[PDB]
Amino acid sequence: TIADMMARPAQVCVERYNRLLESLKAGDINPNAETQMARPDNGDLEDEEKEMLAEARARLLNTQGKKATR
RNA sequence: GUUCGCGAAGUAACCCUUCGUGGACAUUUGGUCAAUUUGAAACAAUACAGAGAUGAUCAGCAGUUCCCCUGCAUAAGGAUGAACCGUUUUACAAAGAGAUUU
Ligand SMILES: [Mg+2]
Ligand SMILES: [Mg+2]
Repeated sequence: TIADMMARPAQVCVERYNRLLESLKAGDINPNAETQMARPDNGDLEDEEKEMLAEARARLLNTQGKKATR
């Protein structure tokens, strides 16, 4: 409700509230992973990520049906 | 062929026959169409695939069409019945700038 009143995402609101009132281990599941910052990648790529971008370009390419391709 | 006569001949006698002869009755069917190849139904078999919006598998309702089929149909089916998916240029003008000619 508060984040709706401020037109800001709620995770930003919670962390900034913690910063106002102030003045993770390994092997845990992070529930807040979608709201958190991304991880940039190692220089070459992983193999599964090469496969992912290949099939992603292949699925973003096609704009036809079965009848039209035939 | 029937019927009403009108004459001759046979027996006649008023009938019954052969024969000629005038009238009456009855009066135009059928084809749009000829009997095996050359004037027009079509499917089915061998071969290939194995159904639209899909990443995959499907329910469908429509629409437009000089395509229709099954159906008693103005119902409903036929893969949502199917074809639909391509090719794409001019009602062409205004202001400014740079070179050629007068
Ligand atoms: Mg249809
Ligand atoms: Mg139908």
